Amino acid sequence: FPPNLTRRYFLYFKPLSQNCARRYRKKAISSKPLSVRQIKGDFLGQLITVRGIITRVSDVKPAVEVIAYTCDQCGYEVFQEVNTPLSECTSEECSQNQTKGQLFMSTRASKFSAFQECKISLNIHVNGT
Amino acid sequence: VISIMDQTIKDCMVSLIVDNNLDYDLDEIETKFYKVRPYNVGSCKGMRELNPNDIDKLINLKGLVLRSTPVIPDMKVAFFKCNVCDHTMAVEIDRGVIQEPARCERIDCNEPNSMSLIHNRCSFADKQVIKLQETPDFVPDGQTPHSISLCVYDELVDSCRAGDRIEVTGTFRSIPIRANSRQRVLKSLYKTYVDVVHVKKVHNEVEEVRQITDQDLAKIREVAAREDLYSLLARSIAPSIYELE
Repeated sequence: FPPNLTRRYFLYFKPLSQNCARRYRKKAISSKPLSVRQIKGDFLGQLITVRGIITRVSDVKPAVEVIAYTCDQCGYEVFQEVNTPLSECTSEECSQNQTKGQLFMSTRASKFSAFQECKISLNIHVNGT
Repeated sequence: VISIMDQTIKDCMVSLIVDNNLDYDLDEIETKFYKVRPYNVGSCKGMRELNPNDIDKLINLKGLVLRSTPVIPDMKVAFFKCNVCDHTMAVEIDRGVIQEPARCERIDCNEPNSMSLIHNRCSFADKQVIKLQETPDFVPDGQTPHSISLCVYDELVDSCRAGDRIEVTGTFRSIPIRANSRQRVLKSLYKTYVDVVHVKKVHNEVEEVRQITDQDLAKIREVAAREDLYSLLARSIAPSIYELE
């Protein structure tokens, strides 16, 4: 079983406040509300703060994470994480019997998470609660 | 659960024939596949409260019909025919998979890659797409009402026109989308669609309704018995505007 299938909680990271950032004198950029034009090439993968106006709010679309394929012959659930659907079964029962069963995607066995697109322009993807 | 109700309703039909002892054809009744159409549930969640954990769940929807699309044929039983010995076959489609035969079933033929698929001799099914709009009574102030796709099958097609208030209480399924029309890749987003099971307007007809409460009907008749009904309803319709009786 994949670890993402059992994780039912959405971990978040709250930035530091203006009171705790004054005593810490070691790169206090994550606590300052930066703009969109100030985002250079060195801020990739960093926890920054973007201040603006949210425009074009999309709907709540369920996004899958782990797709489980239920076979018809052996009946095994092949989990695949999403960061191409699997058609051939990778179980040992379908390889020893020389009978490659068709993998059927089970919607009930797949975990789906929330996904919403927002524009501040800069695209903002909201996931979770 | 619906698949179980379709089988329990078949055994109950046979028990009613033996208990009545009628001279009817038992083979014509057992071969008919009966379907159950549940509706009017308690989970009346809107289009905005569609949580991702409600995959394949019957949720009642109370919206309005926007447009109407023509009937699209859906293949159910494929038809194959050989090109040498002319051997007609009938292979059913299971879970949207058309298992084509590799070799011919005839002993005199037995030629690989010799079966031709004839789409004109296949049993198609009715499929209609109905665009449902959200009810403005439930949409909060400052937001735009969205839409959703509905799938109508069986003989329930051609029953919902534009500008009609219906009640769709069907399952909430989802189908994946492809990133390219020539490749077999799939995107991360899944197209959500509600499979229509029963159509209750707000074919067949409603036999009765069970709105409001019978306890409120006693209070309704209490005000109707009073002689000051024309003056009490005139003041409650606008208590912020003086005069204008």
